[PDB]
Amino acid sequence: ELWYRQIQENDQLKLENKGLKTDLREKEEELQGLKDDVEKLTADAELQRLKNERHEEAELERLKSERHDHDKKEAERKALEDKLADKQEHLNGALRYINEKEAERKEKEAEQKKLKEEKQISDASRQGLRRDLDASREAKKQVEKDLANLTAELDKVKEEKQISDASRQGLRRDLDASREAKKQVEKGLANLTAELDKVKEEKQISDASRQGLRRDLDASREAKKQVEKALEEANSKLAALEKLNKELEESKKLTEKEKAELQAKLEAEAKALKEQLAKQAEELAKLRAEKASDSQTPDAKPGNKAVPGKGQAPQAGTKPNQNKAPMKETKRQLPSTG
Repeated sequence: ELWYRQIQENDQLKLENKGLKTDLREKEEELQGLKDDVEKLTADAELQRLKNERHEEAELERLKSERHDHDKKEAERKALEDKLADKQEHLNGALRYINEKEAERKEKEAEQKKLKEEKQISDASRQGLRRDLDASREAKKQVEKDLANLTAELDKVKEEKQISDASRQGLRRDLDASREAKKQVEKGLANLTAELDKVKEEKQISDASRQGLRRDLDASREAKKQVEKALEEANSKLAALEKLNKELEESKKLTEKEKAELQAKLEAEAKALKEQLAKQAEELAKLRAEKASDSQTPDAKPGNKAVPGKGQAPQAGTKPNQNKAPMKETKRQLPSTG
């Protein structure tokens, strides 16, 4: 924890760093205000690993400290991915975009280099940025928890893009019909924005406003959840079949027990509901989001037979069958109870 060449160099004034450009970055290199994985230099790949993640520690400071921090030349360590990862002969992706995110502000020309008077046509724009827009993207943001279950076991009948959709159109209906809550939160302010006639386009100061807080600010009520199906620990087990327990719950309320052939399901399927259970008490993998089974028997012995069942099974199990691998000496040899 030394410090040699001890001239008083530490904090200083006015800041704009540079590259030390051993490029593995494309652009926005090691500059730690716009940091080493804050965008698309070495090891901040798109598809959600920018400063969006819960750190900048994939903030790959190796771009300048390429051989001075960890000589992997950059990533595959502190930033758990490969560089920008961008450029090689697959020119087919990522759709760089521009959009009509236009809050229907005034229609303008440039015979003065366009210095028009946007006054409440622009107060409407800035109120749209509040109502037209806020609560319109959390209605769009079905992207980091619900992204798993927009379509559940259905034969990939695309619906994930049709319920969050009503919010990605929520900057058009918002921008012109919650821009009711602007084109009238903006003239109900004053008649300088042409407000329609009669004595009841005057309640609309707040009613076209409520159209906003019903179309844009409740866009967070309509769309976001409207595609909801569950990929929790994907087993409630005995409870989805609790109709077995009809013939065993009928044996305690009142006296019964006619033919006993039908009691070969109550405590018979429950027999397979310790392998099924010990799968439940373990994990998911019923619903899509990539699924099927690695644990419904390839690892169901734990609890069932009580031994690991992969990679040269240990000597436990009540029927062990191998003694060839690295391990912890297990049964004839002994750790604590086997």
